[PDB]
Amino acid sequence: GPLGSDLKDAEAVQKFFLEEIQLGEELLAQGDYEKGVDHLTNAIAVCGQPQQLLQVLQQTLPPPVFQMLLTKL
Amino acid sequence: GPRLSRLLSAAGC
Repeated sequence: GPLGSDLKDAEAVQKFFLEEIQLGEELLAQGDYEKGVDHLTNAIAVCGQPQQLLQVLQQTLPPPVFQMLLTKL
Repeated sequence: GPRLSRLLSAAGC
């Protein structure tokens, strides 16, 4: 059936969110801000209530990189 | 480093 109707859908999105945050932060740690933010915004995009995540991101990202995140939000 | 991810996970959704 449609996405969300299978118990396995919840497990796949939880894994995806964690993967994207892990990949994003590795990329940012290597200096690839561009690709890092792509993955960070994928993570935010599947998060049902991303208030605290966004707030922590803006506290941990260089302001110019946070502005780029906003363009890809 | 990359375990900064644990802060993002804690914030969660």
